[PDB]
Amino acid sequence: LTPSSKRFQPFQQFGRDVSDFTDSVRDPKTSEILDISPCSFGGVSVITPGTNTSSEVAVLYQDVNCTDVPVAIHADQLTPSWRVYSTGNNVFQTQAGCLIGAEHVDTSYECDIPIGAGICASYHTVSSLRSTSQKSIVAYTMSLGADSSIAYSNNTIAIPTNFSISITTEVMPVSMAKTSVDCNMYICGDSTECAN
Amino acid sequence: SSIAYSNNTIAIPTNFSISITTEVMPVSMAKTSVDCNMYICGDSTECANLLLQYGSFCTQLNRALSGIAVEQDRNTREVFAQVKQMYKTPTLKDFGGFNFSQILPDPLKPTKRSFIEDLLFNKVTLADAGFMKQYGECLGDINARDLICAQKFNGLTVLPPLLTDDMIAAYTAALVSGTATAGWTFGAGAALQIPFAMQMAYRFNGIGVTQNVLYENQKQIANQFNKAISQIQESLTTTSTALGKLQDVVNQNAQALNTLVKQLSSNFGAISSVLNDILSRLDPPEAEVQIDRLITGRLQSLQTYVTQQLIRAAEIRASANLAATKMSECVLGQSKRVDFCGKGYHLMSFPQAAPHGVVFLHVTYVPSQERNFTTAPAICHEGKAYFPREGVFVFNGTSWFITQRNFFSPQIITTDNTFVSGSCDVVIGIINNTVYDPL
Amino acid sequence: KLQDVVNQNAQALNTLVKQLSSNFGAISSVLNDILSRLDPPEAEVQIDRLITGRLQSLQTYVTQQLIRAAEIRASANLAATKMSECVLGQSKRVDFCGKGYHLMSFPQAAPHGVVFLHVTYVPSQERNFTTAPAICHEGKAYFPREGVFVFNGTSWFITQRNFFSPQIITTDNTFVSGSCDVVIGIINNTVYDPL
Amino acid sequence: EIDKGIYQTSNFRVAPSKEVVRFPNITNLCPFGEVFNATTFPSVYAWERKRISNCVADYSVLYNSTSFSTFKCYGVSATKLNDLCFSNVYADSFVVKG
Ligand SMILES: *[C@@H]1O[C@H](CO)[C@@H](O[C@@H]2O[C@H](CO)[C@@H](O[C@@H]3O[C@H](CO)[C@@H](O)[C@H](O)[C@@H]3O)[C@H](O)[C@H]2NC(C)=O)[C@H](O)[C@H]1NC(C)=O
Ligand SMILES: *[C@@H]1O[C@H](CO)[C@@H](O[C@@H]2O[C@H](CO)[C@@H](O)[C@H](O)[C@H]2NC(C)=O)[C@H](O)[C@H]1NC(C)=O
Ligand SMILES: *[C@@H]1O[C@H](CO)[C@@H](O[C@@H]2O[C@H](CO)[C@@H](O)[C@H](O)[C@H]2NC(C)=O)[C@H](O)[C@H]1NC(C)=O
Ligand SMILES: *[C@@H]1O[C@H](CO)[C@@H](O[C@@H]2O[C@H](CO)[C@@H](O)[C@H](O)[C@H]2NC(C)=O)[C@H](O)[C@H]1NC(C)=O
Ligand SMILES: *[C@@H]1O[C@H](CO)[C@@H](O[C@@H]2O[C@H](CO)[C@@H](O)[C@H](O)[C@H]2NC(C)=O)[C@H](O)[C@H]1NC(C)=O
Ligand SMILES: *[C@@H]1O[C@H](CO)[C@@H](O[C@@H]2O[C@H](CO)[C@@H](O)[C@H](O)[C@H]2NC(C)=O)[C@H](O)[C@H]1NC(C)=O
Ligand SMILES: *[C@@H]1O[C@H](CO)[C@@H](O[C@@H]2O[C@H](CO)[C@@H](O)[C@H](O)[C@H]2NC(C)=O)[C@H](O)[C@H]1NC(C)=O
Ligand SMILES: *[C@@H]1O[C@H](CO)[C@@H](O[C@@H]2O[C@H](CO)[C@@H](O)[C@H](O)[C@H]2NC(C)=O)[C@H](O)[C@H]1NC(C)=O
Ligand SMILES: *[C@@H]1O[C@H](CO)[C@@H](O[C@@H]2O[C@H](CO)[C@@H](O)[C@H](O)[C@H]2NC(C)=O)[C@H](O)[C@H]1NC(C)=O
Ligand SMILES: *[C@@H]1O[C@H](CO)[C@@H](O[C@@H]2O[C@H](CO)[C@@H](O)[C@H](O)[C@H]2NC(C)=O)[C@H](O)[C@H]1NC(C)=O
Ligand SMILES: *[C@@H]1O[C@H](CO)[C@@H](O[C@@H]2O[C@H](CO)[C@@H](O)[C@H](O)[C@H]2NC(C)=O)[C@H](O)[C@H]1NC(C)=O
Ligand SMILES: *[C@@H]1O[C@H](CO)[C@@H](O[C@@H]2O[C@H](CO)[C@@H](O)[C@H](O)[C@H]2NC(C)=O)[C@H](O)[C@H]1NC(C)=O
Ligand SMILES: *[C@@H]1O[C@H](CO)[C@@H](O[C@@H]2O[C@H](CO)[C@@H](O)[C@H](O)[C@H]2NC(C)=O)[C@H](O)[C@H]1NC(C)=O
Ligand SMILES: *[C@@H]1O[C@H](CO)[C@@H](O)[C@H](O)[C@H]1NC(C)=O
Repeated sequence: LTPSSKRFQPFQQFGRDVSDFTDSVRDPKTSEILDISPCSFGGVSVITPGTNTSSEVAVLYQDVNCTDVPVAIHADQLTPSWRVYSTGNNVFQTQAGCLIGAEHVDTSYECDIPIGAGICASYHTVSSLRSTSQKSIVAYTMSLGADSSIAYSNNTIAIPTNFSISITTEVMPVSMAKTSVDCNMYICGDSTECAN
Repeated sequence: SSIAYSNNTIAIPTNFSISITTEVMPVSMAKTSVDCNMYICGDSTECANLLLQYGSFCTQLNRALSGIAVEQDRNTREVFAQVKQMYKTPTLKDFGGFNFSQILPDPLKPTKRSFIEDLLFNKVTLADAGFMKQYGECLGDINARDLICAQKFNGLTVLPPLLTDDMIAAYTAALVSGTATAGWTFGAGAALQIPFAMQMAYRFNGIGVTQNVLYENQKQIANQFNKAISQIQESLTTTSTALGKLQDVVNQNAQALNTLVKQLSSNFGAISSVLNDILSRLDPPEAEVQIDRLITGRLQSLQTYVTQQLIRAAEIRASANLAATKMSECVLGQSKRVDFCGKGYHLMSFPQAAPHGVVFLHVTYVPSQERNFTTAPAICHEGKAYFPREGVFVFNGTSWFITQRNFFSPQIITTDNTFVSGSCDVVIGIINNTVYDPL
Repeated sequence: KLQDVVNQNAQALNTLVKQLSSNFGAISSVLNDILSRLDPPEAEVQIDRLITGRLQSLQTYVTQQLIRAAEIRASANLAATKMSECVLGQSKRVDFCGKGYHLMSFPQAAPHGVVFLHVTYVPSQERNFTTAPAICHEGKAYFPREGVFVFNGTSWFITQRNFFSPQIITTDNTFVSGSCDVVIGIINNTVYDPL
Repeated sequence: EIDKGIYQTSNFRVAPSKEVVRFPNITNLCPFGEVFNATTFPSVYAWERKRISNCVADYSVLYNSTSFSTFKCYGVSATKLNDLCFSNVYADSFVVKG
C-alpha cells in the first residue's frame, strides 16, 4: 500500500484496471486514495555454476536500477542471507537489469551463461587469486569474434600457394520415437463405469 | 504482352543496368516469460495451494516459453555470426569508383550503425521500447496506466535479446567490409585480398559476360551502382511499407500479450472474475468450487497463448534458416540459383541490420535494349559443319558474326572461335559462310 | 542434437505419466477412491472433473508432439536434400555441405539421425602479388581467360586463382578485346606468340 | 541438483505477516430488537420493506433471545457476514404458516 495521485469519483471506493486487478482503494477513515501493488515486483533470475560445482549464485533483477533493488524486493522483510544479495560490493548494472553477486571484469570472453543485452557470466578464477584456489561468478561483455586486419590496396592480390583437405561432420536428426496412447487405459483404465 | 516466335531470329541485349533490390526477412521475435503463479492466484496463498494440487502445468508452460527464447537467440546468432574474424571498417569507402559510404558505418556519426541501417531502425515503430518499464513507472494517474503495466502486474515480462543492436551492426559491418576488401574468398577459408574492380570482373565472368565488358564500361557501372544505392536510401527515407513484415511480427506479439492480459477480466462461469471477491464472500468449500473454475479458465487461456507462440516461433525459425542460407549463398558467394538472391542475374549482396531482422541489398545485372538478328545453328565451311563455343551466330546487316548471348559484342568467325563436328547434311538450318583461319 | 531429441520425448512422456497423480479439483486423484466412497451421482460429478483434466493433459501432449514432428520433418527434408546434393553430387552452393570448397561427402547412420562427413578443399599459405587488369601489347589490350595476371619478382605471369601455378603469357592463354586506353591500370608487357 | 545456467524463479522470499483492517467508523448497532421483536407483523400479501443504514450488524446480540428455526444465506456465506460491509440492505417482513 502506497500513497497515490489517482483521482477518484466522489463515491467510488476502489479502482480496477483492464485485467480486473485492484489498482487503488480509498481509505474509509481518511478518504485518501492508496495504490495497491503486487508483492513481487517482477521477475528475478538466479545464475548458478552448477550445484555440483558450487553453492554460489548471482541474482538478476530485470526491471530495477541497482539503487532501487532493496526497496523493490522489500529487503527489510527478507532473511539476512537474502539481504546479502539485496546490496553489496559486487553490484553491476546491465540493460537486462541489476546483477548482484558477480564480479565484473573488463576482459571479454566467449559467452558461457547468457545474462542478456550483451552480458554473459562464467565461473572463472578470481583475478586477485589471494586464496589462489577460489573461483567466483564473473560477469563480462561477450566477445563477438577475433580481431583481424585485412589491408585493401589497389593492384595487389593474395593467391594461395598450398591447400589442405578438411573433413567436417554434420549431425542431423531425421526421426523421433513413435508413440501410441490407449486413451481408455490412460483415463478410466479398468473402470467400466468411468468408461461409459 | 506479345512475343513473336520465329525460327532463325534471336534477340540479343546491347546494354545493361545495375539493379539493387531489397529483401526484408524476420529472424527473431520477442522473448517472453510468464510467472504462472502471478498470472493465476497472484497474491493469494489459498489459491496458490489449490494451484499446487492442480498440476505441474506451469512447469511445462515455462519450459516451452524458455525454449522459445533460447531459440530466438540461436536464430540471431546463426544469421549474423557467420564470420569468425571481425574485419575492420576500411578508412576509405570508395573502391574503384564504387561508393560504400551509405553501407558502412560513418566515423563522425555518434551511432555505430550505417546510414541505411539508421533509416531501417527508424521505420519500425515500437522496437520493444514500450515493453520495458523501470521500477516505479507504473504507479501514477488513471491516464498513466497502460497495458504494459497490466502485463507487469500479472507476471508477463519481455526478456532482452542477448545480442545488442550495436553488436549486430558490428557483425553486418564486418560482413560488408570483408566483401569489399576480400571478396568471396573470406567466405571459405582464409580471406584473400583483391582489388574491387577485379572482383567485379570475376562476378561478370560468373554471370557469363566477359571481363572486358566490365573494364571498358567501369565508370558507367560505378555510376549505376551509386545511383541505385541513392534510390534505395530515398525510398527508405519516405514513408513506405517495405518493412511491413517486421512490423507484422511486432504487432502479432503485442496483440497476443494484450489478449492474454484481457482474458483475466473474463469470467469462466464463476460468480466473479475477481478472486478476492469470491474469497471475501464465500466460505472455503464453495470458494474452492468457484476458484477451481477460475483456475481452469485461466490455465486454459495461458495454454492457448503458449501454443500459438510455439507455432509462431516455428514460422520465425523457418524464416531465420532461410536468412542464414541467403547470407551464406548470396553474401559470401555468387548464387547461380534463379531468383534466390535478386531478380536479375545475381552479382553480389550486402547485409543490413533491421529491428528483429535482416535486409539484403541484392546487386544484379539486368540486360536491356535488345536487338533482333537472324541466326543459324551452324556454319557449313567447305565440307564441315562449324558450331560456336560459348557463343551464338548472328547475321549483322553486312556479314555473319559470333557473339555472347547476354551482351552484343560481334566477333570474327575464326577457327579458334568455333569447333568442327560432323558434316553439313545432318544440321537443319546450316548456312554457307567462310570461317577465317588465323594462319 | 540427437540426445536432445531423445530427452525431449522421454521427458514429455514422463510428464504425461506424472499428470495422473495430479488432482483437477476432484476430491481425489485416485478414481477408485471416489468410486468406493461416493454414490453414482456425485461420483459422476467428480469423475467428470477427473476425465476433463486428464483429457486436457493428453491433448496438450499430442499438440506438442505435432509441433515437434513438424520440426523433425523439416530437419529430415534438409537431410534428404543434403544426401541428394552433397553425397550424390558436388555442390556449388556456398556452405551448404562443408565450410571450404565442397569436394565430396559420405553418409553415416546415427541413432535416429544421419552424420555427413563433408570433404572440402581449403586454400592456405597465401602470398601477396602485384596485379594488372589487362596487358597492353602493341596497340591491343589482353585480358586473361580463367586466370589473373600476377607479377612475380622477375616477370609477369598468369595463374589460376585458387592455386599458385605461374604460366607464360601466350596468345592462347589470353584473349584480345578493345584498346589500351579504356582500361584503368593496364600495364605494358610482351605477350608470347607460340608461332 | 541444478545444472549451470540462469533460471527465472518464482517468488518464495517475501510473504505477508500483518493484517490491516479499515472499516468505516459506525457506532450504533443495527436495531435488531425493533425489526425482529415487534408487536405486529404484516401479512404475506401486504409485505413491508424497510431500509437499514448506518449501523453495525452483530447477530450475537440475538443469541440469548431469538431462536431462528430458519437461517439461510444465498449470495454469501453466513460465516463471512462478520467480515463484510454492505452498500445497502433491505428487510422484508411478513408472517406465514409453517
Ligand atoms: C559517396 O557518398 C558520400 C556520402 O557519405 C558522399 O559524400 C557526401 O556528398 C554529399 C554531396 O556533395 C555532401 O552533402 C551535400 O553536399 C551538397 C553539395 O553538393 C550540399 O548542398 C549539401 O548541403 C550537403 O553538404 C556530403 O557533405 C558528403 N559527405 C558526407 C559524409 O555525406 C560522396 O560524395 C559520395 N561519392 C564519392 C565519395 O565519390
Ligand atoms: C473516523 O475515524 C477517523 C480517524 O481515523 C476520523 O478522522 C479524524 O477526524 C478528526 C476530526 O475531524 C481529526 O481531528 C482527526 O485528525 C482525524 N483523523 C484521521 C486519521 O483522519 C473520522 O472523523 C471518523 N469518522 C467518523 C464518522 O467518526
Ligand atoms: C535508473 O537509472 C537510469 C539511468 O541509467 C535513469 O534514467 C534517467 O532518468 C532521468 C530522469 O527521468 C533522465 O533525465 C535521464 O535522461 C535518464 N537516463 C537514461 C540513460 O535513460 C532512470 O530514471 C532510473 N530509474 C529509477 C527508477 O531511478
Ligand atoms: C548503355 O546504356 C547506358 C544508359 O543509357 C548508356 O549510358 C549513357 O550514355 C550517354 C552517352 O551515350 C550518357 O550521356 C549518359 O549519361 C549515360 N547514362 C548513364 C546512366 O551512364 C550507355 O551509353 C549505353 N551503352 C551502349 C553500348 O549502348
Ligand atoms: C525484331 O523485328 C521483328 C519484325 O521482323 C519484330 O516482330 C514484330 O514485333 C512487333 C512489336 O509489337 C509486333 O507487333 C509484330 O507482330 C512482330 N512481327 C513479326 C513478324 O515478328 C520484333 O519485335 C523485333 N524485335 C525487337 C526486339 O525489336
Ligand atoms: C554490321 O553492319 C554494319 C552495316 O550495317 C557495318 O558497318 C560499318 O559502318 C561503319 C560506319 O558506317 C564503317 O566505318 C565500317 O567500316 C562498317 N563495317 C564494315 C564495312 O565492315 C558494321 O561493320 C558491321 N559490324 C559490326 C557492327 O560489328
Ligand atoms: C523457317 O520458317 C519459314 C516459314 O515457315 C520457312 O519458310 C518456308 O519453307 C518451306 C519449305 O522450303 C517453303 O515451302 C515455304 O514457302 C517457306 N515460307 C516462306 C514464307 O518462306 C523456312 O524454311 C524455315 N527455316 C528453317 C531453317 O527451318
Ligand atoms: C552451300 O554450298 C554448297 C556447294 O556450293 C551447295 O551445295 C550445292 O547445292 C546445289 C543446289 O542444291 C547443287 O546443285 C550442288 O550440286 C551442291 N553441291 C554440293 C557439293 O553439294 C549448298 O546448297 C549451299 N548451301 C546453301 C544453303 O545454299
Ligand atoms: C603482403 O604484403 C603487404 C605489405 O606490402 C602486407 O600488408 C601488411 O600486412 C601487415 C600484417 O599485419 C599489416 O600489419 C600492415 O599494416 C600491412 N601493410 C600494408 C601496406 O599492406 C600483407 O599482409 C601481405 N600479405 C600476406 C598474405 O603476407
Ligand atoms: C619468379 O621470380 C624468380 C626470382 O625471384 C625466378 O627465379 C628462378 O630462380 C631459380 C633459382 O634461383 C633459377 O634456376 C631460375 O632460372 C629463375 N627463373 C628465371 C631466371 O626465370 C622465377 O623463375 C620466377 N618464376 C616463377 C617462380 O615461376
Ligand atoms: C593505386 O593507388 C595508388 C595510391 O593512391 C595510386 O598512386 C597515386 O596516384 C596518383 C595519381 O597519379 C598520384 O598523384 C599519387 O602521388 C600516387 N600515390 C602514390 C603513393 O604513388 C595509383 O595511381 C593507383 N593505381 C591505379 C592503377 O589506380
Ligand atoms: C606503354 O608504351 C606506350 C608506347 O611506348 C606508351 O605510350 C607512350 O607514352 C608516352 C608518355 O605518356 C608518350 O610520350 C608517347 O607518345 C606514348 N606513345 C603512344 C604510341 O601512345 C605508354 O605510356 C606505356 N605505358 C606505360 C604504363 O608505361
Ligand atoms: C420484545 O419487546 C417487548 C417490549 O419491549 C419485551 O417485553 C418487555 O420485557 C421486559 C423484560 O425484559 C419487561 O420488563 C417489560 O415490561 C416488557 N414490556 C412489554 C411492553 O411487554 C419483550 O421481552 C421483548 N422480547 C425479546 C425476546 O426481546
Ligand atoms: C560433482 O560431484 C561428483 C560426485 O558425484 C564429483 O566427483 C565431481 O568432482 C563434482 N564436480 C565438480 C566438483 O565440479
